[PDB]
Amino acid sequence: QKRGVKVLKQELGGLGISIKGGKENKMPILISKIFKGLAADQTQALYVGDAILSVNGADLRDATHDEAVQALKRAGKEVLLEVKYMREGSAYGSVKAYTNFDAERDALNIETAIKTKGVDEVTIVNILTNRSNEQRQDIAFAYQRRTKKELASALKSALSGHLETVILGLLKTPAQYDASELKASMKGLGTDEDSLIEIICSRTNQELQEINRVYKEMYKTDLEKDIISDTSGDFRKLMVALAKGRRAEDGSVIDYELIDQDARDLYDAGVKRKGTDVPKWISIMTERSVPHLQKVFDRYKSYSPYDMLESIRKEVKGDLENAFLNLVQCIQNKPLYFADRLYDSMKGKGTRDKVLIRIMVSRSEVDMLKIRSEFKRKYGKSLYYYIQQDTKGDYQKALLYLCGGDD
Amino acid sequence: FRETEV
Ligand SMILES: [Ca+2]
Ligand SMILES: [Ca+2]
Ligand SMILES: [Ca+2]
Ligand SMILES: [Ca+2]
Ligand SMILES: [Ca+2]
Repeated sequence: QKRGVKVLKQELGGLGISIKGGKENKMPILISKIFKGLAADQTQALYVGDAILSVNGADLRDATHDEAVQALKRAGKEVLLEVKYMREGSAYGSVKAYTNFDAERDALNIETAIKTKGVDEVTIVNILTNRSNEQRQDIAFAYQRRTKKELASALKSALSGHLETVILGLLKTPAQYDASELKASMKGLGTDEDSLIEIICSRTNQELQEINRVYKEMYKTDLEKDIISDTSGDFRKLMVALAKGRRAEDGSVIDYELIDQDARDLYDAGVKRKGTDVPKWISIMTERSVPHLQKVFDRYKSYSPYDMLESIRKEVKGDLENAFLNLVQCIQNKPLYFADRLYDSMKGKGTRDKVLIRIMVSRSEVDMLKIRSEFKRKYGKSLYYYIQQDTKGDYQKALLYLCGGDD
Repeated sequence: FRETEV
């Protein structure tokens, strides 16, 4: 949404910002920096990542960098800027950006809370679980600027138990967190198939593309190679195919003809024959776009007496079955998939904390609000309520904050 | 990386 801000230039710093972009670089004119205590900082109506479209009437949407500089520099003291936030995000996450963010102040308050007698976990949780992920990155930088020590290591020494797992998870970037969760699922004498399946089957092309790049920076090896080392059979083939994150992109046209042929091919390769043509299932379910496969699964029910999920339970077993069942759920209704996994992690005796924590951290800024709607509608009470009964202490409070609230 | 202060 396009909005207007009035800045009064000061002779020191002018507007008090830095800008990047220009049609020379296929970018708009974006606010790079906002200098503390200067003209733009005092309005508190401007954010980094904002695109400057106009300045006192002069358009800037197709302006080069120098054109924008001359325009911003030559404007009078009273400046009217047309500004729009061109940074992408998600409207359905539960954790939003804090409106009084000072990375240095939060860094100091966390340092005092770490060094407070007995460790003040309450303020550590009340800060970190009420900041966005990139705000947590700024806090980590300011903490290392002030203390010359890494915030992650400092919190790893002050915290313990399930709270340490939550907090250390929130500090990592989403790619870093998924990359390290995948590594943790394959490291050791075995493979946490349920964790590897949950991440590989639920991430999008763009999320997987960054995971693959970040995974090699952190571990100097390719994720695909670690997958090949820890898996075998058709399960390896499916995981490697999905982890590539090269699924077709949702186009604007609906291929009704291919929808029917895919539905036939799924039927012919599965419950119509004895045995299963597993490659045919892997090819269709990993390469077609998600909106296409949702229509294929409805067309499948026209040929098959069992739906895609029921057919999987009749056709395959073990880790391959679990993978396909997870994949189809993510294709059909990803928020409901996480609502069900959250339920399973808490419904029974004790808690599957590793699963509960991973979902509450990774989806808090993606679709937690949709997960909560699916959860409440299906199970009758809220995700918040189930977290209350299953967790206690500061650990519970942190998860409640990541949940965002009731219903 | 092109960054100008105004
Ligand atoms: Ca304590
Ligand atoms: Ca510890
Ligand atoms: Ca292993
Ligand atoms: Ca069969
Ligand atoms: Ca329980």
